[PDB]
Amino acid sequence: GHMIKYYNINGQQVPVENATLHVSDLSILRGYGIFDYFLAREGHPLFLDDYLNRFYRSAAELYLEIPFDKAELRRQIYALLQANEVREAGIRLVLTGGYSPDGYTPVNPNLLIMMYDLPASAWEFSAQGIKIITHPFSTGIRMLKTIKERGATDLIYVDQGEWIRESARSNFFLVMPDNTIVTADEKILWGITRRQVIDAAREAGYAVEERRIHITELDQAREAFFTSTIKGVMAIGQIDDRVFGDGTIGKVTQELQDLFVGKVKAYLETC
Amino acid sequence: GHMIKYYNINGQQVPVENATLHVSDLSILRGYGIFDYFLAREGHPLFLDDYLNRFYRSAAELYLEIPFDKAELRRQIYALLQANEVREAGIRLVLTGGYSPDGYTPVNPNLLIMMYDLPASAWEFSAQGIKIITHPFSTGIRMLKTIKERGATDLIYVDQGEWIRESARSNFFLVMPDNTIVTADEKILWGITRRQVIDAAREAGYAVEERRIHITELDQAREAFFTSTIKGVMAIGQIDDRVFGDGTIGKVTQELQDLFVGKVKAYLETC
Ligand SMILES: Cc1ncc(COP(=O)(O)O)c(/C=N/Nc2ccccc2)c1O
Ligand SMILES: Cc1ncc(COP(=O)(O)O)c(/C=N/Nc2ccccc2)c1O
Repeated sequence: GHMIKYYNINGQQVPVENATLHVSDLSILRGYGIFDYFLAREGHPLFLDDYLNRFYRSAAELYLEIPFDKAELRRQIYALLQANEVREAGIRLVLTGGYSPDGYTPVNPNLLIMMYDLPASAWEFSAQGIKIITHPFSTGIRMLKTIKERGATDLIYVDQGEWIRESARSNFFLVMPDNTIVTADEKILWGITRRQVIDAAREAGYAVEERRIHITELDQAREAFFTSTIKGVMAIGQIDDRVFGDGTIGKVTQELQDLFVGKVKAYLETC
Repeated sequence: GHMIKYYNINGQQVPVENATLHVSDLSILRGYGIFDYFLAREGHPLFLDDYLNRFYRSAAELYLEIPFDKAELRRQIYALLQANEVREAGIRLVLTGGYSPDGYTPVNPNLLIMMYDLPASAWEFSAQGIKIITHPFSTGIRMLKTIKERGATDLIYVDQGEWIRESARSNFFLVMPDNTIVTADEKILWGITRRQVIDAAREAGYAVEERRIHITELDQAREAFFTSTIKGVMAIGQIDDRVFGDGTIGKVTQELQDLFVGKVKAYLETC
């Protein structure tokens, strides 16, 4: 793996061993802050402008002012890849509520850029679908316990015992026997992987329905998968007691996995 | 005011100027953590055992292990009051998700004890009730904006357009014309001030109903008030367009304010 030498705090490259915040930061005291996370390959953060747009939208929703414009943040991110001498990386952006003279009032958010090594494994996909559970409904990390204990590696939620509700971590998709792709709607552009995969499905001539999913629809679907930054397209083989196909990646899920890699390749060709 | 010289990080008294966490702390990266906040007067944290019990319960709910038992944490808190040479103080306890070798897995929570000066003003109460709004339903600090903009200093929530829902920051009480005190129920002991004030009301021979409050009940109440650690008993003079009495503290709210001071005096007599 790779020694990461530097993070970035408020536009200054800081050796990892000195990368600290004073405990008056409102993320420490009150968990007030936003983040984004994205990959880089061949020295380029993937779909970067979409991630940065999401990051600036998240900040404005919390009334936190990012201390640099998008072009400047983009420069800092590329400057940090070059300083750490990595071509493949995970990049975390953090905007805290910042240092507050009174432990409550945001007065100046703190901006962190952190960097991680990816194993070659990060870019590979399993033919074996994962096993998840449904669950009525901090919440997300708390839930790791219940999850591992039940022999699942993730979950989706049911609402009023009726409606599938996505976790924070992933977008959830069904493929119906007629090859209709079904996924929850969005008010504004949140899922970056979700967007590239819906685009790839429609370009391939698949029907994509963006709508509420009823619990009964898990029993009608041929395939189930997640999208996320880290997973890309990840096949779900089992939901509670429901096996999808033989538990291995479905036909459309496999096609969308390959088309997503195509979207990442096409993105990198424009860099 | 008072120079605070020291905080406590993981059982070590640290000069405030050196009190920092490495950015791998999961409170910085993911807002994963708990806290408690309480006052001290005459060199004693108020109702300390109830606050510590709440703190240990909050931690166990997030599967975070506090590195010291209750007696040891209590010692650290008194040792910090003595090191800062303060008799009147605000004390914040923070337990973060801690430093994680992979930015996701809690591996060792970090414990912070921070200390603040109280103005003599912190112990005084206003005869003038505050002005709040109702509102359908991070959320809490985000809401300061809407609040100040509407000429309110706080809010309570309405659920399904039907039921009063308390904010995180305060417990909400009505006093009906027959002097029935009404407040939302609790599953386990959360509000410390709430508990002392309900105890004081019942000892005085008032009826206290712990139950769901319907929106229509704001129109039937003679008085409205908040309890919290910082506010003690705080009169609410106006909710949206509803003035309570002439906007000044009601009879029962004033009696409960005096009885709460009595509970604090009695507590300090046992120290
Ligand atoms: C540009 C690019 N080129 C090839 C592969 C596959 O190399 P091969 O076809 O020889 O195995 C990937 C995989 N991404 N996988 C991925 C991307 C984002 C998130 C998760 C997985 C890629 O991103
Ligand atoms: C022990 C004790 N003794 C007196 C006063 C009042 O002094 P006087 O009656 O002469 O004005 C207070 C006020 N607490 N107020 C308070 C306590 C907790 C939270 C908020 C307010 C007190 O806590």
